[PDB]
Amino acid sequence: EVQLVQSGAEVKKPGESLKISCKGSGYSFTSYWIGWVRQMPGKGLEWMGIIDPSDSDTRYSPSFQGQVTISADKSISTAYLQWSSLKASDTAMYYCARVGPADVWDSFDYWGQGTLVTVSSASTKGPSVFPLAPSGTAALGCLVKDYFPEPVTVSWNSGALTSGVHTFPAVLQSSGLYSLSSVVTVPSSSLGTQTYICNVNHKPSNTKVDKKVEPKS
Amino acid sequence: DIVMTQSPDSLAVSLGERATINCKSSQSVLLSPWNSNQLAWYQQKPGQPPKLLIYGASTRESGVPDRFSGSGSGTDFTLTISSLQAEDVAVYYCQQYYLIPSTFGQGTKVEIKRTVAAPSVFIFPPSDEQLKSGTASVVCLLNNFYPREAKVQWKVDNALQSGNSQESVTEQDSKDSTYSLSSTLTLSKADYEKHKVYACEVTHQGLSSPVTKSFNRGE
Repeated sequence: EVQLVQSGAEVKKPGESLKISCKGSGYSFTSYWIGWVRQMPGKGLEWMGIIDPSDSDTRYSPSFQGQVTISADKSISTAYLQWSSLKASDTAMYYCARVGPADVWDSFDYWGQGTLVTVSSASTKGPSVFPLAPSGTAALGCLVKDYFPEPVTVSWNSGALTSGVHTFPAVLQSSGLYSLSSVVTVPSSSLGTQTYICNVNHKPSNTKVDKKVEPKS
Repeated sequence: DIVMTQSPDSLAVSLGERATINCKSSQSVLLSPWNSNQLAWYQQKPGQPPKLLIYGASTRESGVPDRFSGSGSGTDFTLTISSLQAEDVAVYYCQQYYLIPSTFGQGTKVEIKRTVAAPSVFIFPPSDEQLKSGTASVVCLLNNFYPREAKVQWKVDNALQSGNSQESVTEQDSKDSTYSLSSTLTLSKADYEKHKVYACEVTHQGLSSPVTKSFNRGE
């Protein structure tokens, strides 16, 4: 089958150089053009440019020319996107995609899985976990504060409690650290007898915390 | 260049009913003498790469269900889903590939339509644990509402708070198709302890008038 395989997620600091890769297999890499597409967080797709791996004929969007370099190494069936000096504003998902076989131009028929690029001055840091204590339905939760980078996962009661759980998208604070809440709604009557524990795992820092959440005395 | 403009930005459709998305190009994308419109539609689900659905304006890609169809020509195009399935909830993009650059439309988010639901609102004071560290996060939760449009206003002793909160919203719930929202007001411990009444006021079409949840610090 045709596969475009991109290099893994990158967490970088402003001013650093970065080269990301897209390897095509299951077809002749030099027979199809490769495109790069940016998707900033929460935003749409942006066409960055295309390259013919046969001869490195490269066409850029005017929005990206001079900002990035697209290149290819046909000997290893790989295309690349690179920056000499990253900015925080380069934080985005980057896709490579194959231009289809039509005789003029074509749609993108196969896509890479994406490379997430996060650019920040912050360093790896595990969260602090605070209770959101319940005040016939009650809400309670956990505030998972001041961690970097994304993601963090939250479960409740070791996975036993799934109904009524909402784990929110993180917000990026002005400190450059993320914060997230996870909540659950439960019967008010259960608060005296049922234990509620949020299980937090911030894998990038290898930080696990189990936080019991109870009515405050 | 060619500018691609989609409409609407967001579309809510009942499960099993018809969904229709529009795409306009600023110039014709018709390639003569082949007389083919160089227009593609992609589907993108959260966390996933886009997937080609339709090319040449009206040709379904291999493996794509019959309920998807493309139409239109020149500068006006439409994607139709004849019967919306739960797996069709996604963002859809059009793209022209008539020339380079091969520009995309801005995307149309297709969501599940349901009945209006007012949010259930809850407020949470900062924990004593957090206060020890010098910061106070006050959280307001708006649970299981529809549609997505909602407004949270923070007041501390009747002073409107501006610029010192952040919020986020879940995607449509897997079970009930509602949204939830969490807003956090951040203050220093010192500022938190200078004030008494913390209030979150919520405006939503499911509510006759705004709902306020509050607490008094140290009660």
